Amino acid sequence: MNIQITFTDSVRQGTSAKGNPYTFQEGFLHLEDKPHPLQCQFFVESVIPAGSYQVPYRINVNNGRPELAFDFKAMKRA
Amino acid sequence: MNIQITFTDSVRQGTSAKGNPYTFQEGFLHLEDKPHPLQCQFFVESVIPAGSYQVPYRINVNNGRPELAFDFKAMKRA
Repeated sequence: MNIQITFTDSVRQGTSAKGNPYTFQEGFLHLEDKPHPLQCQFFVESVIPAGSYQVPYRINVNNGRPELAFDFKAMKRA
Repeated sequence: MNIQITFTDSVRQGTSAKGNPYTFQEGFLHLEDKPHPLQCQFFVESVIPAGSYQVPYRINVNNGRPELAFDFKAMKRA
C-alpha cells in the first residue's frame, strides 16, 4: 500500500505546550477518489526535499486508535 | 482499498468534556504486515453487530492531518 505525496519546502517548527519540540512539514496528498490534491502536514523527523513521492504506508494502532504510518525509508520519488 | 475488521459487542458510550455524546465501539484490526490482530476502537454512529467485515477505507485529511475514513456503508461481511 502506497500513495503519492507532493512535499513542499514549508516546514512548521516549534515547541508544544509540553515544551517538546516538533517538526511539521507541508505536503500535498493524492487520492484516487479525489480530482485535486489536498494540503496536509506531516510530523517528520528530518526535512524532506520538495517533490512528489510514492510513500509506502501502513495502518498502525496507537492508544487503541487506527492511524496511518508512512514509511519514508521506502518512499519512491515520483 | 479495504481491510478486515473483526468487530465485537464492546461499545463504550459516554459524554465528552464538551458535554457531547460519543459512541466508541471495539473491533480487531487485521494487517498484512502483522501476524496477530490488534484491538482498536471506532467512533461509530450506529452499533455494528460483532463479526469480521471487509471495510472499504480511504485516506481523508482533517484540519490538515491525514486520517482514515472507513465506509461502513460498503463493508462486506467476511
